[PDB]
Amino acid sequence: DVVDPDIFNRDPRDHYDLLQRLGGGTYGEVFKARDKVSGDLVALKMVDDDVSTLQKEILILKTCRHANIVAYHGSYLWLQKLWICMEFCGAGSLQDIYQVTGSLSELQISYVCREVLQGLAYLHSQKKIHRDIKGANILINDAGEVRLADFGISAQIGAELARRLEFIGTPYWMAPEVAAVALKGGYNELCDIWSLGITAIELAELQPPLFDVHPLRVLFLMTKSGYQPPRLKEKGKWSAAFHNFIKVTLTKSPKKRPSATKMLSHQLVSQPGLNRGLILDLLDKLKNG
Amino acid sequence: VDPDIFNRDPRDHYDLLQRLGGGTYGEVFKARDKVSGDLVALKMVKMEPDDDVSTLQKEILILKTCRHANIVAYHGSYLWLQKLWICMEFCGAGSLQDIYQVTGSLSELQISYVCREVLQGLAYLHSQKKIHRDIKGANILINDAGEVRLADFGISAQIGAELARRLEFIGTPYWMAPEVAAVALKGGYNELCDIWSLGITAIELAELQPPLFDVHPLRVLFLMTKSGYQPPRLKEKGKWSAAFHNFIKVTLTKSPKKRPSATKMLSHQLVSQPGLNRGLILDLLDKLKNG
Ligand SMILES: Nc1ncnc2c1ncn2[C@@H]1O[C@H](COP(=O)(O)OP(=O)(O)NP(=O)(O)O)[C@@H](O)[C@H]1O
Ligand SMILES: Nc1ncnc2c1ncn2[C@@H]1O[C@H](COP(=O)(O)OP(=O)(O)NP(=O)(O)O)[C@@H](O)[C@H]1O
Ligand SMILES: [Mg+2]
Ligand SMILES: [Mg+2]
Ligand SMILES: [Mg+2]
Repeated sequence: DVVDPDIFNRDPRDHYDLLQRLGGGTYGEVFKARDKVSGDLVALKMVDDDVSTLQKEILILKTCRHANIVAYHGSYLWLQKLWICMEFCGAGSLQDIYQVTGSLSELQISYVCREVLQGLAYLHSQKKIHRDIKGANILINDAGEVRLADFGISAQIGAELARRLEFIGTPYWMAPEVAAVALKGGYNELCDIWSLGITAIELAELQPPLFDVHPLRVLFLMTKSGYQPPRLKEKGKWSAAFHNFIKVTLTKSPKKRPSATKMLSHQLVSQPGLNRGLILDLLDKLKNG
Repeated sequence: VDPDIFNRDPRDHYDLLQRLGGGTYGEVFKARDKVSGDLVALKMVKMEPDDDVSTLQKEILILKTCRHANIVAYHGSYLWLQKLWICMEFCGAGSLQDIYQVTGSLSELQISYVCREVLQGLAYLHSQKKIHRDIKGANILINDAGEVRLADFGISAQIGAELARRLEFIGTPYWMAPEVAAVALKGGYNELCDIWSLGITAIELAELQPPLFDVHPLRVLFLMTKSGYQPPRLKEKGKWSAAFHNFIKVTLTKSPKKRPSATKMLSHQLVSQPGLNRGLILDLLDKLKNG
């Protein structure tokens, strides 16, 4: 693969002024930027590995045109950096937000869950897996819209699915669980359903479950026999519908965990009363009081 | 790779004799130590430039840090003209596959002794948090004394190198589904895959073929993944005791959740039998040189 034809071979700063760092992890920064001619605001993401495999994130975002997935504007290849130009979501991520406003209301969490689920149903119908669903990767814009973002790890999934079936060993002596991994990989899209369940707890309690425990310990625990799916800490603050939502999304067995589409029929996210005003309230609270 | 690898021609230390095998990516030679006269096996591996060396490091290192009788012994390594040479213990009878392709199917007692010795090797490995991942008759070597040695940690090395490499870049785990977490730590299975392969190997030793060997490989992969695939059984019910039938049944437990560990299997009736010794394989080797 060579760099996608639609990518711009120029310096993004020829088109945009950089105003502020919006964050980004250890390896790449996201900038609030402004179009030098239009005056329109965008977000520029500046994303060893491989150029042709790193750009998979661009392809994913570019081929997504759904109201619950962050909108793609364009991409640049300049010197030692790949840039993604996307819609600027003014309130940033849900994590950015709740770190200021505190825990979300149940109705607000319900609304986020519904919108994430719609994004996930879209993605999964295209045989895409997000693989990194969490507060920090769900963005809110000024119109109170909920947008999935950060398809870096998703790009690793998509890259494997475009390629043929390659093997390590011989099947006849393989254990059935070795066979499954070798064939289908160790997981599928239903892993996003679990992550959403954890995200809902995160929005409710400002931390994912077991956050204070060493990561490697958590990883070892999750792989033990008899791992207990997480629950909401305070049982009284939340409705039975919410407890049930958490319960089924956090179904241990991938074969019995409900799909995004099935989850969209769950009572918690089909509540009459779920509306964008819930998010506009959050944005007001973020703004002032 | 190894920090004690010899960057020199192995032929400075050994005279090469016969070819003993080799899949598609190299060869194995019987060799003689020019100083001591002792006989070894030299496994040669081709190092092509798009093959990241991390795999080959892992293999030697797995072999280097194993001290157990039922694991083929490691002596040293040579890097010469982009060829990796692994010097190891010479097992003059070759592999169980090499042997049964001449002698024919093994007796139940002979299979029991092999299983015990492998389970001793596997128990040790899993106590080193290592997985062979390639247990099969071609990878079980027999020396002239009738003793059993696990070998060929090539696949183990590959999977191992991949995992250590991916571990570094797997981020925070708190939002991961257990199945995602399982993949992160270890490719989505555990050491109990070795017990399954041994069970298959016992059937292979009994019938000269693994189950479904007449079925196309990709189809077998497919069929095994499908919910409702039923574990194999020995073809003939009457050639084998109930202890053997149960050994197969219990090692070939589909769920990696209820499949017995190595050490648990060592207490199984079939391998805890008195009368299990290298004499049983010496019998097989006798059969190999006459009738
Ligand atoms: N389009 C956007 N509009 C507004 N804020 C954004 C936008 N994209 C990202 N951000 C913010 O900047 C962060 C960038 O994270 P992300 O897009 O996941 O890139 P990343 O390199 O993968 N960082 P990481 O979270 O470590 O994976 C997000 O968590 C938000 O806080
Ligand atoms: N130490 C040894 N002593 C005697 N014969 C050996 C020894 N090591 C290997 N052999 C023989 O040579 C073969 C070498 O193959 P092996 O080392 O198992 O894997 P490989 O051929 O290098 N790759 P693969 O195709 O996956 O088996 C064995 O099956 C034996 O027949
Ligand atoms: Mg992120
Ligand atoms: Mg990311
Ligand atoms: Mg082999």
